[PDB]
This record gives sequence, structure tokens and C-alpha cells, in this order.
Amino acid sequence: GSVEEIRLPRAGGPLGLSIVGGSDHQEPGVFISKVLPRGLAARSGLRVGDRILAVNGQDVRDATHQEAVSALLRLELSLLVRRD
Amino acid sequence: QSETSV
Repeated sequence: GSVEEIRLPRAGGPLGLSIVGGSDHQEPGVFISKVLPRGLAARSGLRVGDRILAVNGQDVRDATHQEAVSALLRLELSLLVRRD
Repeated sequence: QSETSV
């Protein structure tokens, strides 16, 4: 498919996205399962089904669910994602 | 399995 960087401002609200998957949870990776319709992730271009590859430059391709959660919560948030 | 909203 295609890889995009998506940068979100860290303005203190929710990101407005949900993830599933992880190396402990067949199709491998951490995926965006929900993007709240008017939230920051949606406005920023994130889409359901996107695979999170990297969080602020940190590789999460083979991360467990909880490892990816920790990276997301850790001034801007850079998400490298793959789609299609 | 889980889904985590942030």
C-alpha cells in the first residue's frame, strides 16, 4: 500500500482514535479500529484500517498492544502509518 | 484482546 506521516498537535485533548492488535493480540501489526468523526485524528487524516508503523520515530510494527499504547501516551505527535 | 481509545 502506501505510507504516510501524520502529525498531530499535542493540545491536551484526546487523540480521537482507537487501536487494536499487537504482537500479542494473523494479520500482524497495530491497527486503527475507530476514528471519532470530528476528533483530532480524523481531521488530521487518520483512517480506520491504518497500520501504525512508528510513533514519534519509535518503531511499533512488531509491538505488543500495550507497548503501542505507551508510545501513543508518552509537543507534536508523529504517526507513521501504512494504508491499503 | 482489547481496543484502547486515546
